[PDB]
Amino acid sequence: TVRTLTGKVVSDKMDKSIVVLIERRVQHPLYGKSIRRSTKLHAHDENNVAKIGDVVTIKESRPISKTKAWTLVEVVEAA
Amino acid sequence: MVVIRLARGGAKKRPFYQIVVTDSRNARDGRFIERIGFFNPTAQGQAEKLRLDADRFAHWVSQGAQPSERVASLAAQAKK
Amino acid sequence: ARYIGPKCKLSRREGTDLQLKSGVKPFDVKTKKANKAPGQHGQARGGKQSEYSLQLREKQKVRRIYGVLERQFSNYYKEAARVKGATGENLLKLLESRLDNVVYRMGFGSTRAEARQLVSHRSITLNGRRVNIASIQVKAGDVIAVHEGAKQQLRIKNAIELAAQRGIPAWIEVDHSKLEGTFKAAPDRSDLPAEINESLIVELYSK
Amino acid sequence: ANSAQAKKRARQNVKARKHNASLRSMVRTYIKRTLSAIAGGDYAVATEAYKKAVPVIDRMADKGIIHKNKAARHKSRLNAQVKALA
RNA sequence: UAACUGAAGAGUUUGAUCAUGGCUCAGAUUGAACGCUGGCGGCAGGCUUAACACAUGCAAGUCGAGCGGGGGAAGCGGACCUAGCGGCGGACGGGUGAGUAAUGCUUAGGAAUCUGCCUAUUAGUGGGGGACAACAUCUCGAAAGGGAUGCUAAUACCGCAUACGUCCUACGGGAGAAAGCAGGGCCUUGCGCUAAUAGAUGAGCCUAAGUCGGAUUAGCUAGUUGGUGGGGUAAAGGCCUACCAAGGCGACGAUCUGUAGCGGGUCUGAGAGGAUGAUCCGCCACACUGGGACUGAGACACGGCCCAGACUCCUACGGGAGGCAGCAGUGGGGAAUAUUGGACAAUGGGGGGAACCCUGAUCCAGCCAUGCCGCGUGUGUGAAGAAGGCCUUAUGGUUGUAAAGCACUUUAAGCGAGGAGGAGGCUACUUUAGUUAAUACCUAGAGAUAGUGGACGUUACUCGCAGAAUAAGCACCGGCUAACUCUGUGCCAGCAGCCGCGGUAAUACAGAGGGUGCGAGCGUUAAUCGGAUUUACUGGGCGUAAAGCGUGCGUAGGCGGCUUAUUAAGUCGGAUGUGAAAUCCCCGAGCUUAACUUGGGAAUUGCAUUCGAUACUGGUGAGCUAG
Ligand SMILES: [Mg+2]
Ligand SMILES: [Mg+2]
Ligand SMILES: [Mg+2]
Ligand SMILES: [Mg+2]
Ligand SMILES: [Mg+2]
Ligand SMILES: [Mg+2]
Ligand SMILES: [Mg+2]
Ligand SMILES: [Mg+2]
Ligand SMILES: [Mg+2]
Ligand SMILES: [Mg+2]
Ligand SMILES: [Mg+2]
Ligand SMILES: [Mg+2]
Ligand SMILES: [Mg+2]
Ligand SMILES: [Mg+2]
Ligand SMILES: [Mg+2]
Ligand SMILES: [Mg+2]
Ligand SMILES: [Mg+2]
Ligand SMILES: [Mg+2]
Ligand SMILES: [Mg+2]
Ligand SMILES: [Mg+2]
Ligand SMILES: [Mg+2]
Ligand SMILES: [Mg+2]
Ligand SMILES: [Mg+2]
Ligand SMILES: [Mg+2]
Ligand SMILES: [Mg+2]
Ligand SMILES: [Mg+2]
Ligand SMILES: [Mg+2]
Ligand SMILES: [Mg+2]
Ligand SMILES: [Mg+2]
Ligand SMILES: [Mg+2]
Ligand SMILES: [Mg+2]
Ligand SMILES: [Mg+2]
Ligand SMILES: [Mg+2]
Ligand SMILES: [Mg+2]
Ligand SMILES: [Mg+2]
Repeated sequence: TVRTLTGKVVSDKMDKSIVVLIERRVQHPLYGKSIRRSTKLHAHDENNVAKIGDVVTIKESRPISKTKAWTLVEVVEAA
Repeated sequence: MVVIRLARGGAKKRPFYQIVVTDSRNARDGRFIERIGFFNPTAQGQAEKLRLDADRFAHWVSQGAQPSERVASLAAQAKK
Repeated sequence: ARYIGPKCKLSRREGTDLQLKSGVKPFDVKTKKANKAPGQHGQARGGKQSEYSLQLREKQKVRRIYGVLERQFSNYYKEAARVKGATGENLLKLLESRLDNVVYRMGFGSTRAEARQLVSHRSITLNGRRVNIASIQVKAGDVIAVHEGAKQQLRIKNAIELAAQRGIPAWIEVDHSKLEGTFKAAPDRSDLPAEINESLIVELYSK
Repeated sequence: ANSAQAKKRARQNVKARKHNASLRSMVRTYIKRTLSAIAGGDYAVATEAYKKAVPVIDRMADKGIIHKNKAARHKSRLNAQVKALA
């Protein structure tokens, strides 16, 4: 009962904090083709494990700062 | 306070009441939590005069609700 | 509102009888201008009558047979187009279930514009109660019966003769004895005329 | 105030405000004495400035002048600063 | 069993034709307005413009069973009233849409929170102090309102004691409450008060994705993005602060600018869409303009406080008062929108032990064809085809069974009589549980006799009475488009949605006779969708009608050969929660019918969670050679 998202690390330049980019394929309302949509989430690191180019699973939590409400769960495929 | 009262919607001079469980601060015909029956004081012919679901009435009374003096008389008029 | 004016003037425009002015020596020989349209250039020459005049003409004929104004008739059509039968004969069913029409077939009253004078005037007892609305739908089993308070006025004794000699349909179980009706179910589209064409009315109300 | 009870309520508001300000001031005063003993660095003077503040703070959180969740916080954060003296 | 049923075209470019392409028309709808006309009832609706300024009344009180003082009637005691202290209410209910383009709203989910009254369960309520109003004397002021000085109760205030559980803890210990009143016989119930838990309810906070234009707006940010210590909050958090680091957002439109309350829904359409957000329900925001905090369980408070602005008002010039976007009402603006009404009888709300008091919420009534629905303004006969009018071949034709005359009827309006329902209850008088010394008191329940309680209200409805008596208009008649003639006028006067009529036979102007359509209404103007496949997803085009950039090359992007293994994101299936009520639709029940109200369903095919299926598209690995 804790929803998670999987996405590509795109920045790590900050202490104890990554920025994941999540991508989503969504069908268009009137013309119904398909679209690529993306959202960047500021998530919370603790030991600074994740690096730019990595793909990680994050989960929701209480706020940690102004614009940070997701916590890292694992590095699913380190690369 | 949660209460159980009558909400009045019918027509002019011929009213029809819903029996409704609600916070007592809301408007008489406004927001409510649950409806548990109805009351028709005129009720000609083949039309019902009262219908009160009583298991939900007991549930809410035991949760702390306060029936009005008309709904407390109609809950004794029913089951009879 | 009703129509209160020349009765047979509307019979010459439509070319049929329209069943007004009921009388023992009508035979539609009470105008002698019959089959000639009204007014100055009545039947001056031929008429184009192109595909909207024929629809409107037959709709007017139906309306004038029963005495229904346009708003109520439009409502009838809208209700008939909603039932899950076929819009055509639902309309004639709805029009033959009125009160004044049912009470006109039963013999009380000669013309429908006097069956209405009887119903409206509180002289009919449907299911034991004096109703005075002329368009009440009469359902299967309604007992139509004259009010005991006026079974003497001599407007009825001739109406009950003219009723005889004439039809006695297969859906009203009348008896001109104690004046009690017992309406059956409604009729179907084989007990009323077949000149009345209603495939044009459905297309008139759908332009 | 266009009513009798409206200005009676205004009148009581003023007494209540005067009476509450004294007690809030009283709580802040003792928190200040404990804090200015924690600056000194004397573990003993500090544990004696803390034992004279806790009852005032709890008495005033019982009357409703502060919230009890706020007195609990003041107690905890002021005990965790004299335990770290010695 | 039903809850589905669905789609029309016409006129106008030419001497004629086919195409293209605009313009116009026939439909539905409205919080409408105007013009001509106007009998009734039932249901609704009624400032869309100036969030413009507001005279007058009313819209929030209640408790003497918390507490002193008083007062007047009545027979020195009973009853009764209330200025002041104190409790609770005043944060609901009612209005309005200025601001707000996302700190809002909708859909689906979360933590880190508080919560008066109410229900349940636990431990209590011990003993003392010092004040202040009222009051009694001074006292400044025209008034409003203060000023001095003494005197006082309390469920007002503050110590002390004791705490099942509650708070902090370094697990050793430490800290912290409260108040009485009433009815019957110190003992009994009630009503309260304290501490705690957890339920109800109600509020605060977080996340993701949706929510109107503009690039003739491309860079924006410096508590800005992150971290550590401290402060702060009911509670997570740059919410605040000092340091350290430097970041964060932006062509998937940031920043800037314009407009705008949002949804359930409403109108239209075969659908897909398109317009819209009055009346009813939910949420947000605001209260003369801007800035604050107080009290409280809750407010940054419409009829509360402070201080800034404007603005109005009184004045004795000393000094003060105020906020209709609450209901009525006034002025003003406008094309345009109602009474300075009744009752708390019913449903709710506040206070009270109750009696009962308050309630412009509400229930009702007045005004208005504003809409929807229903009824009436009579019914039969009646050929001397009367007269009159209009046309005319002068004889006829039409108005026309139409009218008279004769025979009837009396719905609704009117005048008299009867008369439900909306009131369940309460007070007395008996009797049985109930806890208790107790058959007192006090909570409950059974019974017939009475008493009392409706604003609407001359109620609905019923039954009588007199007499056709009291009751028909508006648009049109060249085509489109149902329906034609005469006279007057002579490109004049005029008409007109489009084509177009009018210059001496005008079916097109004006009147008249006849006709057509609707009918207590009928026409015009305005606005939305349709027709319009005329922005085309469903569902169009680009040689010559409007339309292929002068030509390459290339960035983001879109799309991409064949075989195989795997994955399971798109895709497909099932299950579970959700999708408020009302509304739409379908059965069927009350209104004499109908509008209308209402029972049950169906629908809300969207969202999320979870379990599966792998053909196709994507990802990954491994191969191939037709590009
Ligand atoms: Mg925040
Ligand atoms: Mg008071
Ligand atoms: Mg008093
Ligand atoms: Mg607004
Ligand atoms: Mg106290
Ligand atoms: Mg103590
Ligand atoms: Mg005490
Ligand atoms: Mg931090
Ligand atoms: Mg901190
Ligand atoms: Mg910090
Ligand atoms: Mg932009
Ligand atoms: Mg606006
Ligand atoms: Mg279409
Ligand atoms: Mg309070
Ligand atoms: Mg406070
Ligand atoms: Mg207020
Ligand atoms: Mg006001
Ligand atoms: Mg007003
Ligand atoms: Mg004006
Ligand atoms: Mg009341
Ligand atoms: Mg009458
Ligand atoms: Mg009654
Ligand atoms: Mg024609
Ligand atoms: Mg002429
Ligand atoms: Mg003319
Ligand atoms: Mg009508
Ligand atoms: Mg279209
Ligand atoms: Mg084209
Ligand atoms: Mg060209
Ligand atoms: Mg070229
Ligand atoms: Mg490429
Ligand atoms: Mg690709
Ligand atoms: Mg999948
Ligand atoms: Mg619903
Ligand atoms: Mg390969």
